[PDB]
Amino acid sequence: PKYEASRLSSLPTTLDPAEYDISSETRKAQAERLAIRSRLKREYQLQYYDPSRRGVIEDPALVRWTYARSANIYPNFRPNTKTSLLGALFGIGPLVFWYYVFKTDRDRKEKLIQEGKLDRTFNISY
Amino acid sequence: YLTHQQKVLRLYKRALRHLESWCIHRDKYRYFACLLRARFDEHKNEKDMVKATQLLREAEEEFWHGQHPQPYIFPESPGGTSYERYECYKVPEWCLDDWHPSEKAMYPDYFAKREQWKKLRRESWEREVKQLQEETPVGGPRTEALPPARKQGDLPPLWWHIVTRPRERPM
Amino acid sequence: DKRFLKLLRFYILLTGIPVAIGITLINVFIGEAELAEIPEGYVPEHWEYFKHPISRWIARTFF
Amino acid sequence: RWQEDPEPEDENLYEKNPDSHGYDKDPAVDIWNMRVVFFFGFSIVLVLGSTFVAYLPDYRMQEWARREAERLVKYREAHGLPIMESNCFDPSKIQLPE
Amino acid sequence: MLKYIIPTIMLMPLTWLSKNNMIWVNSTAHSLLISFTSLLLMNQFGDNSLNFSLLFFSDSLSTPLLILTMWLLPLMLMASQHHLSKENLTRKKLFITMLISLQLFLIMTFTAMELILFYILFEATLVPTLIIITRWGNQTERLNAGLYFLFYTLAGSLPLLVALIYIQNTVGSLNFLMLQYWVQPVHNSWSNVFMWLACMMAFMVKMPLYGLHLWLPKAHVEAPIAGSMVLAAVLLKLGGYGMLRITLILNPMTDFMAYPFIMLSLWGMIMTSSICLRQTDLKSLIAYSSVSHMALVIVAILIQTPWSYMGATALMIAHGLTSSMLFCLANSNYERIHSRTMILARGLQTLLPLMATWWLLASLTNLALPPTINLIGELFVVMSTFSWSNITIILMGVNMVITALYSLYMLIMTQRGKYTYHINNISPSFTRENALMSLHILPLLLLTLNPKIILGPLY
Amino acid sequence: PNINKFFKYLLLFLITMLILVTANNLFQLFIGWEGVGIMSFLLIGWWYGRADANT
Amino acid sequence: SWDKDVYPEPPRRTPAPSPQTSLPNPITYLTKAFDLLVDRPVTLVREFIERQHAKNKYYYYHREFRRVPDITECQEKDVLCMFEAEMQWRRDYKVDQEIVNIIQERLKACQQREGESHRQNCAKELEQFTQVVKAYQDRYHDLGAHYSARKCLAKQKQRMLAERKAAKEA
Amino acid sequence: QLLYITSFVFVGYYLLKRQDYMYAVRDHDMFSYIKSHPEDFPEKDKKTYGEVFEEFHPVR
Amino acid sequence: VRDHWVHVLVPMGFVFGYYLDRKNDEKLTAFRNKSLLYKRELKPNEEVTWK
Ligand SMILES: CCCCCCCCCCCCO[C@@H]1O[C@H](CO)[C@@H](O[C@H]2O[C@H](CO)[C@@H](O)[C@H](O)[C@H]2O)[C@H](O)[C@H]1O
Ligand SMILES: CCCCCCCCCCCCO[C@@H]1O[C@H](CO)[C@@H](O[C@H]2O[C@H](CO)[C@@H](O)[C@H](O)[C@H]2O)[C@H](O)[C@H]1O
Ligand SMILES: CCCCCCCCCCCCO[C@@H]1O[C@H](CO)[C@@H](O[C@H]2O[C@H](CO)[C@@H](O)[C@H](O)[C@H]2O)[C@H](O)[C@H]1O
Ligand SMILES: CCCCCCCCCCCCO[C@@H]1O[C@H](CO)[C@@H](O[C@H]2O[C@H](CO)[C@@H](O)[C@H](O)[C@H]2O)[C@H](O)[C@H]1O
Ligand SMILES: CCCCCCCCCCCCO[C@@H]1O[C@H](CO)[C@@H](O[C@H]2O[C@H](CO)[C@@H](O)[C@H](O)[C@H]2O)[C@H](O)[C@H]1O
Repeated sequence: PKYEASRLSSLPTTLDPAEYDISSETRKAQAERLAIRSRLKREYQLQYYDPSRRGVIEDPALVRWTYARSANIYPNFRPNTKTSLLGALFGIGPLVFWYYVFKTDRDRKEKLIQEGKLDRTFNISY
Repeated sequence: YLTHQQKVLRLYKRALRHLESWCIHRDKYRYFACLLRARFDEHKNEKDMVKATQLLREAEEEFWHGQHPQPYIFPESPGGTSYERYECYKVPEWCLDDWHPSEKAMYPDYFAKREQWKKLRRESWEREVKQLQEETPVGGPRTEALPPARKQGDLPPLWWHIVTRPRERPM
Repeated sequence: DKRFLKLLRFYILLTGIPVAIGITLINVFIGEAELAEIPEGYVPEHWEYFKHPISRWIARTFF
Repeated sequence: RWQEDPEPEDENLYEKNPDSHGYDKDPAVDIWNMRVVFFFGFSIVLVLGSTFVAYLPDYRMQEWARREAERLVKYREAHGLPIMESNCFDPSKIQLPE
Repeated sequence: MLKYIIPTIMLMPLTWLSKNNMIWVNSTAHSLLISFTSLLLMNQFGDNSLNFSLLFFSDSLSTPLLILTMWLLPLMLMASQHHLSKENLTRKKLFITMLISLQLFLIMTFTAMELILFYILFEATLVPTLIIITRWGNQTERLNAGLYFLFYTLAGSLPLLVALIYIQNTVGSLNFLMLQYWVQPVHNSWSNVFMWLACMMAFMVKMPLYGLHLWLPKAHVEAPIAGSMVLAAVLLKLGGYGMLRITLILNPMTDFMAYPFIMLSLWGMIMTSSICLRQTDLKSLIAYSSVSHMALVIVAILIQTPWSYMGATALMIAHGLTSSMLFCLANSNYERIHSRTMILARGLQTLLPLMATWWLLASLTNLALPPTINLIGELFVVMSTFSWSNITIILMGVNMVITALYSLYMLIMTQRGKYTYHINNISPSFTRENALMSLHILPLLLLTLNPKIILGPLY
Repeated sequence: PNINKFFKYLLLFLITMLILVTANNLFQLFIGWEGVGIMSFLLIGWWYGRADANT
Repeated sequence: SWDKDVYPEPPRRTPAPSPQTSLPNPITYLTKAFDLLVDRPVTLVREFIERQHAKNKYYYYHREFRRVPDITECQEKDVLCMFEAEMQWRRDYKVDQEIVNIIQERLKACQQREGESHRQNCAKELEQFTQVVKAYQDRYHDLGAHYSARKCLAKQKQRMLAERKAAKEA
Repeated sequence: QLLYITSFVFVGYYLLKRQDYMYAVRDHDMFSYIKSHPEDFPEKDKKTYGEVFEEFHPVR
Repeated sequence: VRDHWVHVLVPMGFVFGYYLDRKNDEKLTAFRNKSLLYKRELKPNEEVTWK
């Protein structure tokens, strides 16, 4: 019985067939990843351990993340068949849906009240 | 980043801990622990590394099928019932710098000794930076490892936040 | 944090105790008005339509 | 590039004045600032203001309405009258169309 | 109202003639005294409003808004005096002058008897507000935020001016007492549809209605703390207060004209509440929370029932204090770490124990824990919209769940967990900061003991 | 170290439950209803440095 | 302390103690202790306070509002007459809210008092509650937040027109 | 500074005088025209709200 | 005192404002003791019913 990955349940690393077939080209890439991580670690630790520092060690990665998650969207937005259809589907559609739900409910209720078939015997708070 | 040997030894430790979770009773666990150790021993001297990798891959598939869905976890290990329990009590040492003078006055001996550590940190820092400069290749460090102090009177570079970290049971 | 709470406590009680004592004395040694029909030909002041002495004083003084 | 001053370092008010209330660098001004805020804010507005609200003379006539309702319910039930009528206004004063 | 207008004006000579080092002490003390005297507006009657003169009147709606307005001024001076410490003396006094002039316009706005007078003062508040944001905001984007704020308002308020003048030509008066008696029903026609929109859109943009709300998260992220406090606490309520008044003369057309705006609000509050769960900037999160809370007020005003009008009034007061608190709490973190990013500084309950209590209390009012006036207002609206249509309870109920999630998410992320290792400048809470927090929450919780005074004319 | 606060939260827990049990109207009952829920939140997340407790 | 006709109460019927046990009743002794330890000292303090009050007797009055012409007798747009008619209507509206509250209070007290026999023994209170709620609903329901005497009169005339129409076709 | 105040007040006084006179003239013209043309400003027949029919619009 | 004379500005603004509010009332007495609800006879020493 093979593992079937899903969006919310990743494939275990020990069952990943690419985990074992490791080439010299793949070891070279892993070494370069550890060099970037080590270079950033050193840059951080030099400020983190500095006895004269008091404040926040600004992290450009955090600044880039908060900037991307807001200000950078509209400049890189293109009106096309995808964003327009998603823009319409989840922008106007719910308002029209709820309009008909509530409008239909209220027309039915108002027609019964006028005909005197809605029980409002003790309804004096509104 | 894990060698073949490291992968095998990690599976052995992991498989035994899930076996212990199934067996529960010590005499029963001892019996099946020896049977499992025998299975690793039969292929101990495999030389054809292609076969060794296939044995490791098949073993991992076997572990996944037979793992305990609720294995035992040491209380303070990640996922344990006491993991991170005392983090709320861990306060960094720099917080003592903001104590009111009357608060510091209650521990005259502690804060006198604290000033000695701060003096030691201050006088050691420039040499720590220099040692890292002269020992680091041009393109920056390639690993996270740090060196010892080389001369006498020197301290290992970047020692403060390791030496002065909060106690595991700080209150 | 301890100092702020002491200061907050002190300034609340600074007027809080005089007011609490002042209300107790007023309720004991003055008391509330008692309901009565308007005597014929008498026009009460607007502050006389209220029961509690502090309420009457508020209406009389400010309102 | 241009001639611009460097960014100053943020100053911790507690360094010069460990007793600082955080209002002013001048200790005398700092203490007075704390006193007006605490006295006029808490002693006056909140304590006396809360007391003033507690004794508002029958705010919006709720108590008078209850007394008036009791008077009407007493008189109406004594005389065998309906406690309340559907008509707010006397029909004899109304001229319907057509 | 002259007993409040003149002493408010006198705050300006007081600030300019004070000793250099006593501008904050003097302006704070005397604006607290003005706030004290504002409790005399509680002389309200069961039938008639408090009609002072030909220009100004007070009733149970404007009175609570007046008291909130005058209370906020000393709180704003407390919140501002720290980040303005380096500012030179003359510019400090100009800042205080803008706050004072804002209060003067606001108290006149809420008591103006004539609607065109209300319009001019309603518009006048833009000028100082825009100056505060663009001149004393911190970042480059305050200039854009100033423009969006200015032109969103005027795009709606200019049509309101035409409608108001048109009404006076047709009716002969814009005095609100006169309109109470000379109001005539609004018949169906395309002319009346656009008269309705002209009468309402300006107030919708200020609330803000969902779809016209995009200016508000901008304004908050760029404003100084005092700007955020007055924006959230009072300036949003100019729309609600305006709608509560002008709906008098729009019946029965509101019966069907309100439908699109009820749909935008009912669905809008769930969208904005959901958006709060993913916001990365603390000020922006609080800003989106306001849009969701005010969507309830729009619905309440538009369905026009006694319960909905009482709930709308309580919500406006309750949100005013809560949102002002939340901005002040977020600002006190900003003054230490100089970033609005919510995930930057974590586990602050370990470092600032008492400030974490204020964070807890503010969050609990934001999610409307009973019996806070935040809950009373929300509940009264939920009760009245249920009669309007039983299906609304599903949308109202879902929003309550999402509101709790994002309120506690904000509390958990910033106050709990592990502290950030490298942030080593979290100095102890100042007396000023603690007093500022308590001057929000204490009146808020005290109002629970006598809620009637914030329930409005329909009480 | 915060045993005093712990016992205060247990007492507040008990008070909101008694409000719930003795309430004669739904608004009063709702006060106790939500009170016990919020006290549950504060006591379940007692060890707040732990992510699982906050979750 | 209050008018018994407005807030009626049946005559209370208490059974006499009729023990069928040799054990003493702990409630009897706690009642004696409570009367001695709690009630008597409380009564003494109150009697001291009532003596002080008797030295400073003063009065307050229930405001009387003379009747003025109602909205039916006001010429269109005559604000001076409309204002007095409108304020009177608002005062009556507040009074009618409290009359409903009195009847609801009677109903709720009957339900608790009659215990498990409340469904039968509270019929008169239930009937009175039903009638006043109907009368109140006719007057004031559906007027909206911007209610007035004008809107109330318009609603009544709509109801009158419906009643006349049905009566004709009969 | 004194002459600034005095100059403003002096000119302001006369401008206010003209302002009030122009509004008095407007009222004088309007009332005379209404007298001259009674047929265009008939005295309105006023009914009470008991006699006037207004539709009721329920808010439910 | 030259130190504390600025502290009278706002309190005097309130007194002046209070006084002008009362002056405003003297211009709105067209119906004093003339409303159908409250109109009555004057007491022997009374000149006006309110001011
Ligand atoms: C806790 C401090 C709170 C400070 C704010 C309140 C300050 C004012 C407190 C009330 C002062 C006394 O309140 C006032 O006393 C007298 C009673 O003697 C009342 O006066 C009434 O009774 C007295 C008899 O005693 C007679 O003059 C007369 O029958 C009548 O005027 C007033 O109607 C009442 O309002
Ligand atoms: C929340 C607290 C607010 C604090 C406000 C602080 C400012 C207080 C301003 C005080 C103004 C007092 O103003 C003055 O008071 C006296 C009381 O002797 C009143 O005195 C009058 O009250 C009524 C008026 O019908 C009558 O009984 C009688 O004419 C007289 O007693 C005056 O009508 C009023 O002109
Ligand atoms: C007839 C029309 C003209 C009407 C003029 C009426 C007012 C005339 C005021 C004349 C005196 C003005 O006073 C002049 O300005 C201010 C306030 O005093 C003073 O200087 C000021 O500096 C700072 C504020 O900036 C403060 O310390 C303090 O307010 C004061 O010392 C000057 O040292 C003084 O020379
Ligand atoms: C519906 C009722 C309310 C409608 C109100 C609409 C009126 C216009 C409001 C905004 C006016 C701001 O005026 C102008 O707008 C544009 C974007 O819109 C701003 O420009 C900003 O967005 C544009 C477009 O992404 C970017 O190229 C630019 O880098 C950025 O600064 C200008 O810097 C500003 O000067
Ligand atoms: C009804 C109105 C209520 C308004 C309330 C306003 C509160 C204002 C608080 C003012 C704080 C006191 O302000 C300050 O007090 C002291 C003593 O009086 C003055 O005088 C001071 O001068 C010097 C200090 O340099 C010393 O001699 C001594 O410290 C003191 O005498 C200061 O010159 C004044 O700046």
